[PDB]
Amino acid sequence: KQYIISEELISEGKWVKLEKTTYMDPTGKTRTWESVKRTTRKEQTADGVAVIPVLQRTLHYECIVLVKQFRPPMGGYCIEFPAGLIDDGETPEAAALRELEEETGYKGDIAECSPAVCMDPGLSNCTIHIVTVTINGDDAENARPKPKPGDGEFVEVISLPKNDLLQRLDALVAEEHLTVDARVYSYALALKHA
Amino acid sequence: KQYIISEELISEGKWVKLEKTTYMDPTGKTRTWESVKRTTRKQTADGVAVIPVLQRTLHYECIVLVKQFRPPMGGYCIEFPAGLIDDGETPEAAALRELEEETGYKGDIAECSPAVCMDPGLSNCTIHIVTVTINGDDAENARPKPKPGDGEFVEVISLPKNDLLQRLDALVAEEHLTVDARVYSYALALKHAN
Ligand SMILES: COC(=O)CNC(=O)c1cc(C)on1
Ligand SMILES: [Cl-]
Ligand SMILES: [Mg+2]
Ligand SMILES: [Mg+2]
Ligand SMILES: [Mg+2]
Ligand SMILES: [Mg+2]
Repeated sequence: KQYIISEELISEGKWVKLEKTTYMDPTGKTRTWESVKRTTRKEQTADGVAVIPVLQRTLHYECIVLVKQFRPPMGGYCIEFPAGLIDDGETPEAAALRELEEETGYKGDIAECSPAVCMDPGLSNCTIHIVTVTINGDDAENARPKPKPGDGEFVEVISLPKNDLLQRLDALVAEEHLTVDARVYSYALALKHA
Repeated sequence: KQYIISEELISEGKWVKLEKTTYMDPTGKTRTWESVKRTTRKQTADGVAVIPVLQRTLHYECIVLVKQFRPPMGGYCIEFPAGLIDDGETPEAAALRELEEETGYKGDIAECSPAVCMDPGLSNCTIHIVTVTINGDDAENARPKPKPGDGEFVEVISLPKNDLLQRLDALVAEEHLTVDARVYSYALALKHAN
């Protein structure tokens, strides 16, 4: 039934743009929408990756590695899966492992890689692959792991037990002013619901 | 350490604006960020997303999802029922309202998240994730009556909670839909809890 008729640019920045989107609704009537898109997407299967990093060590409970950063759009600190945009020509797996190492210092091993999934499809066209990665915390490579943040990147690492993730998140939100990411919360919820 | 210095409007639509955010990086250097906000927020958050757990005796527990044409995505997406919280509406009540409009189901609140961010590197958009149980054996949920508001066109897809990630992958493989990130994160955690 439904499909895009036209996409009129409204305002283009260096990083983001706003479009008036015109589409066919499923009655046969023309309608419009305001859409956001990034300016950076090239041939990549998605804008970005987020990494679900399962830190595994012998005689430790598995931990989920998370990162805390200032997020200008939010006016505040956010707790999120390690994540970044996919470079031109880069595979999602490579981007995941690169971003993981840059933001946390850990070197991971790929476990699985999602199809491109939508970040906020009522608002934007942005997509990521969600890449599950196991981190062998017994390997010396991951012993005293040093984040190699990029220019103007400043990230703290927070590793939380998978078996208590949601309470550990609720506890952190109760103790400082910060926002947990919706994907992080959803994953912690399902850990509880299973 | 980091904080917002100022916000310059770049472009304001009916529904969404684009701002240039000037912020202080932790080294003492001033830096800029392109940020998207909705124009609709008062509110604890912009919206709600409902995790609807359909419980029928002698049946697998299902998670109820909606498929909708998403203009920014230029395609159909599979998502948790969701909408914006009406000014003067609680997140809980928004959840039940939305769940009923989108799916026809009448649920009960199990729990409700703090405001969580949707894509904090791009937008300030936030939601409450609201876990609802649906008594599928109740007479009110026998033939669930979905109420599409103006310009909403919503298919309901219920999937077994214990195979959710495999079932979502099937739909993407077979049907060229995009799965929402929050839905995929929850589906992953269901598999990862084992
Ligand atoms: C040299 O300038 C920068 O790298 C600042 N980055 C952004 O403004 C930005 C906005 C969005 C979306 O993603 N990155
Ligand atoms: Cl439940
Ligand atoms: Mg990042
Ligand atoms: Mg990075
Ligand atoms: Mg909706
Ligand atoms: Mg609705």
